[PDB]
Amino acid sequence: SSIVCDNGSGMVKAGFSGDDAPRHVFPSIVGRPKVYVGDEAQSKRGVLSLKYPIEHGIVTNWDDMEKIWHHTFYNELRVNPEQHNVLLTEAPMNPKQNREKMTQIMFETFNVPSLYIGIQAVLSLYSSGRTTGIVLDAGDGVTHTVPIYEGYSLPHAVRRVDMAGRDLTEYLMKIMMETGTTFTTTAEKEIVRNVKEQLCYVALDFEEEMTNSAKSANEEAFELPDGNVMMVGNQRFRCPEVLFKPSLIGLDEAPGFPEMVYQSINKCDIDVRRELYGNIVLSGGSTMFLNLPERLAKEISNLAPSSIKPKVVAPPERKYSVWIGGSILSSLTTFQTMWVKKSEYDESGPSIVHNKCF
Amino acid sequence: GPSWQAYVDDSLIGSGNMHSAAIIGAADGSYWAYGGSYVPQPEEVQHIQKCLSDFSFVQSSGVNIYGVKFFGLQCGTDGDCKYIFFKKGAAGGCIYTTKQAFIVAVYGNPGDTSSLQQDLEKNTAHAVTVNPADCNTTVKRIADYLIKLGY
Ligand SMILES: Nc1ncnc2c1ncn2[C@@H]1O[C@H](COP(=O)(O)OP(=O)(O)OP(=O)(O)O)[C@@H](O)[C@H]1O
Ligand SMILES: [Ca+2]
Repeated sequence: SSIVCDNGSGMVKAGFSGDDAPRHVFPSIVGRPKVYVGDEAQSKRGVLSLKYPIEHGIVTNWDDMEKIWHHTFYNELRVNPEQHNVLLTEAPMNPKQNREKMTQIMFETFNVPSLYIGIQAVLSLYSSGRTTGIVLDAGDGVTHTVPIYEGYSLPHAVRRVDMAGRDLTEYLMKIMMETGTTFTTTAEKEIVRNVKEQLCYVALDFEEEMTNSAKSANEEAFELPDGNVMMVGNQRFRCPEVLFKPSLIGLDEAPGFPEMVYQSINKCDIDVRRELYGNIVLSGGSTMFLNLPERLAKEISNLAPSSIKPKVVAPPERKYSVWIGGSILSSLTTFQTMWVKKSEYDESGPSIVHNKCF
Repeated sequence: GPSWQAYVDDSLIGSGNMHSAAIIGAADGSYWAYGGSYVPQPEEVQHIQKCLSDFSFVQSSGVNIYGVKFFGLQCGTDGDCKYIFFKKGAAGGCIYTTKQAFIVAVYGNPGDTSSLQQDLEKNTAHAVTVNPADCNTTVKRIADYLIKLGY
């Protein structure tokens, strides 16, 4: 009966506590007649202007966000909010005001019985079966490295990089344009996204991959809806390489996944350092490229001290880890007393989540 | 009169959100009142005072209480309140400053794993454990009350 809603920059994952997978996954957009939300706004980009209520993991416009929540409770889950506890997710370092606004919207507009807001990376860590470790969460609009001890993040050591899957799809369009074919229309961009999600992979050895792709003319065949075949070359492994070398898109101030994990760990108390290295948990859609966990493991092992053997945790269900951990956290007996009741909201106000949700 | 020890006995420890508490002079490090076993020693008090003057000391070394090392989780300022949150296994606590003093509170058992981690391993019906948020809130409400009084 408990609701778990993970609101991302690109996709919303909604379901019930206890389930092993989110029952409803739909784009986090709002379409306005030049009002519609979700898959239907996606399918109707001819009479509609599209807006993203969440940018880089942070809610930007709250009217469309309330529309997303309305479509989630009534049009997707097909449920009444007053009859169900809702566990919501937030990005690390979420501004205090934003938490207050989502709390007030949940407790007043939806008159929810109880509510809890948890950090997404922390939920992923719960999904991995531990409460201490470092989570690398890479989705569509933002990437975070979050060290966590006993279920509590270390905010001073968190790193945020505003680059993820959308930037990767744009870079794939750019580096596929060099074959003479442009990808500017809606359907062409859909093809590029499909190629990124289906054909792209992380090179275990980038230079060896370049050599083997140049000397053997290795090209994969992507079948188009009309039956024509598109040949994709080295771009397949040049697009996700951006995650390891952000300077490929001029993002020199972004260190890349291995150095991101390294610097986040090195900002922590060394007494926990080893435990952080032994539990590097990957989550999010942009961590699903083939060979990404193994490559990250090799690089972080090359960076770590000699007496430390890092371990990367990356289950095949990374993309929904945040949701799964949520559905796990709302299922634990300890968490039953951690819900913020409506009485506490009527007493202390929307600021109560600053004390109860940390 | 409302003694300092009564605050430790009834308002802090007596709330059930902590088993040890201490009100300590901010500058002189004197023991205004203390209760329980997890009360910082004088050398541990000086470390906490240095931690309140430089939060990077908490991030790199945490705080020591009763000979036990606690990891620092989060620091900052809640208005007139400087706060430090720490944790060690199933235990932890908070430090909240007032005008001329600070309060140190400790809950739980540091030699034990957290109840959430145990539930993650095997979710079993058990007794209610201390919510770390409730410990923070109780000390924050107290500390805010002394600041209103001027202490
Ligand atoms: N198998 C895959 N391989 C590579 N990328 C993928 C794969 N599946 C999804 N993606 C990409 O991952 C992104 C979606 O991931 P996710 O659902 O974790 O993001 P989000 O929660 O919407 O965003 P954020 O965490 O940035 O706020 C999209 O850019 C999508 O194209
Ligand atoms: Ca996300």
